[PDB]
Amino acid sequence: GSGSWQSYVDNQICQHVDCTLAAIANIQDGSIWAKFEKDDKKISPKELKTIADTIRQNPNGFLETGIHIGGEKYICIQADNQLVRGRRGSSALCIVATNTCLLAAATVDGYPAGQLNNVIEKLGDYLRSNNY
Amino acid sequence: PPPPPPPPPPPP
Repeated sequence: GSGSWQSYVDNQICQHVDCTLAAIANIQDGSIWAKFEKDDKKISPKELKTIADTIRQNPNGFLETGIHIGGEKYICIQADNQLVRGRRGSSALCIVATNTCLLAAATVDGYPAGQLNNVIEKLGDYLRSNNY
Repeated sequence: PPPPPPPPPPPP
């Protein structure tokens, strides 16, 4: 109980990753808690509902369907209960699931994917360690 | 609606 989820998105993710898209949501509903959208991108609550339910119930599904966020399709490169990574051209996507939260961000074309992965996975590890 | 459940203090 300090600060807000928008601080996390605006400070912990967007200040360390050059993002087209970032979101934190409820892992159970998909209810969006904070977000960032660049230019003409938008995160449907339905995109996140399905993402949230797929990562928790059947993460292998992303390998079949791909990943749908910001109104665009990303190719899945790996998927499990806690971590899903994706590609769309020169843009990377990293999605993490904690005990209560879903984190997601995607990168401006050409931005290093390891840096996004590190930022999202380490923030997820911090939250998970706090039982969030 | 209510605020969502509050985040923990930011990481280092």
